[PDB]
Amino acid sequence: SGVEGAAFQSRLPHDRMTSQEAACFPDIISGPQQTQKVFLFIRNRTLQLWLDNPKIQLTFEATLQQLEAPYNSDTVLVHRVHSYLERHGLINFGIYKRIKPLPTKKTGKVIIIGSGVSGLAAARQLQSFGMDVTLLEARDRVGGRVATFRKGNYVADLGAMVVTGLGGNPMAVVSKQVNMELAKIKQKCPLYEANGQAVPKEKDEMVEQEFNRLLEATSYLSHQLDFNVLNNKPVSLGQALEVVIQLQEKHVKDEQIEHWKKIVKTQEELKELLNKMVNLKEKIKELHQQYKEADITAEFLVKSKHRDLTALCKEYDELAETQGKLEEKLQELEANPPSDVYLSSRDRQILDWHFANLEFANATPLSTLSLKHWDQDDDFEFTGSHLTVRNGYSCVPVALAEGLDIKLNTAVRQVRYTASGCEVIAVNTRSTSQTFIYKCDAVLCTLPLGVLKQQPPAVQFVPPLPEWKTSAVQRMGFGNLNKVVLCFDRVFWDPSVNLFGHVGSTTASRGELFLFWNLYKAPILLALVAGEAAGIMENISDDVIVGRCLAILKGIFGSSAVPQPKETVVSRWRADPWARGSYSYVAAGSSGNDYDLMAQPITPGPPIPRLFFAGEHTIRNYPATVHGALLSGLREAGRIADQFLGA
Ligand SMILES: [C]C1=C([C])[C]=C2C(=[C]1)N([C][C]([O])[C]([O])[C]([O])[C]OP([O])(=O)OP([O])(=O)O[C][C]1O[C](N3[C]=NC4=C3N=[C]N=C4[N])[C]([O])[C]1[O])C1=NC(=O)[N]C(=O)C1=N2[C]([C][C]=O)C1=C(O[C]C2=[C]C(F)=N[C]=[C]2)C(F)=[C]C(F)=[C]1
Repeated sequence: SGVEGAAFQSRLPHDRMTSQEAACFPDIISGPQQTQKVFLFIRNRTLQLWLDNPKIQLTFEATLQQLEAPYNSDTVLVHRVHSYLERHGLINFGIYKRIKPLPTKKTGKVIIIGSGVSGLAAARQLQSFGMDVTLLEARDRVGGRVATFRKGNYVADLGAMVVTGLGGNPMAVVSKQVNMELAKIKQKCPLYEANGQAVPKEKDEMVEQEFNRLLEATSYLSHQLDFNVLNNKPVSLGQALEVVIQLQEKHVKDEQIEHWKKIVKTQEELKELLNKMVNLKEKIKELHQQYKEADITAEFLVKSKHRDLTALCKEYDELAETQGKLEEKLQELEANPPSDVYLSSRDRQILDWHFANLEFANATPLSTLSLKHWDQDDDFEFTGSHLTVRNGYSCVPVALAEGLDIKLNTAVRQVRYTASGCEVIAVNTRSTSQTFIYKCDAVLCTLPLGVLKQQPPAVQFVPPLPEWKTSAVQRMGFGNLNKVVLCFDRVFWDPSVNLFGHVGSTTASRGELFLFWNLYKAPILLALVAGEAAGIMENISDDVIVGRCLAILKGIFGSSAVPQPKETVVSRWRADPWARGSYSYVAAGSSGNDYDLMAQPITPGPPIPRLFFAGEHTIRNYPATVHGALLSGLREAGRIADQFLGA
């Protein structure tokens, strides 16, 4: 349906109130059921009005005007609902034409550290709410881990790059607002072995299905058998994977042993049977000789010796009957061995390609992921096909930057917060002698987890953060992932495929240049560096790693088909001091609960909160994504406005 779709698109149950709404509307949950049903229709229709046209502000007045009778009659309730939705960023979020110009007199000073999607999203909210917002950003550009390279006619994303499904995705709104050109990804992804030979279809399918089987087995191990702690240590996904492969190898070795035992036993029966047939041939040779040597007892001696000869001959024909039914069992046993090994060497390399794919998705070696919780956010996937941004994902944060007070090249070094307000201290990255002091009522920290983990610290907190926050920082994973961008003057790959895989020769390096990505109709190739390779490869110069790319591609398509690239780019997210990695992951011994701890604001001791946190690492249900960063910015804007302007 139409207004039900709007609730789904807002990640809300269309037919019941959330706990959050129950808190804000206690008179509804405790009141008659009929009024609760009225509430839900107001909410859904208001969201639809916004979502049908997110390019302009949806005001209370326009909501009231577009509600049909009787709903346009309960003005107070309509306003309450509109107000709630607006405060939580469910309407009037992103970038839109304001009908009511911004209030000229402000209320509260908020410093936002970082101009990534989370910082920008919060800034636009807080500015809409009438506050004085200033973003301090260390880079010379906005977007943070959204980073688009442009040179000549080439455009390519170095950070985030995919919109996952649009159904339920707040980025769907931003797409309409900003005019992102989205393009569906074709799912076919051919694999090539390290010699450049294509992986045959059967091997591709066999290994992939086994990969799915192994992984489902780890999840059974974890969530049915409660095999989550071992020798006082939390189990990692990599560990469980090694265990389930070891058991398959054991099983293969068993069926091989059973089969060899059947072989040996049949050989032993043949040896025995032949020895017995031998002695019966000798016995018949003796009777056949005493049969030609032949009175009345003699005329009866021949009858008896023929009865004896042909009875031994019946014994012998029956034993050669068993001889045949046995060496017929032997022949098909030698012709039907069970698998010699679990995984051929080539099979293993291909399986390591799928593991690399998973290390790409989580940005970290599998041996670091929590077995129990690494995919705790699975249940929140959006519906619809994934897409890429043909005009470059930076268009989103660049559009969000319009009109904001943003100080670039301004690196926060220290954050002071007391019960009387806050001070943020920063240096000019082009002249680190120049120092700045920003007084404010509240600080929103969107510093990446990688920056928070940095030892010695990049940013100093005064007073230091509480143990519950720092130890959550300590526990959480922050992974890495890098790209080689290859710009050519001609397209030599299969234009109808967006993806193809290079199977690494060894397990340790399975993530090196394992995936080649294709951007729609454009002579660009992205090669991914995942897993253990991602951090190590940062120590390789651009020219050498490009050379390794070209060697792979020449192996796949032919040495003369691959020209020299016109432009190249290489991400080094770990070494980037403003990222110190790519995005969080649930490390073994962490859990979704640590993301909630990350989101919790700090209050100086006996009082009201001063220091707030947003960023992809603060949102339990959508971590490590652009939309999660966005949603987290909206969440904190709501929390801060609730604090400083009232619920
Ligand atoms: C890095 C990365 C990469 C490479 C990739 C990716 C990613 C990443 N992602 C994630 C995102 O991006 C995130 O989440 C966000 O971004 C976050 O945001 P925030 O939170 O806000 O943060 P930032 O941005 O960083 O911001 C912050 C700020 O701050 C600043 N600073 C620092 N320090 C300082 C400062 N200031 C001052 N002071 C001081 N001291 C900085 O600078 C900044 O600004 C993502 N996501 C999404 O959604 N998408 C995508 O795409 C992504 N990605 C990826 C990975 C994985 O896999 C993904 C994917 O894939 C896809 C692809 C890509 C490529 F490239 N190629 C191919 C393919 C998927 F599929 C999915 C997902 F989800 C993800």
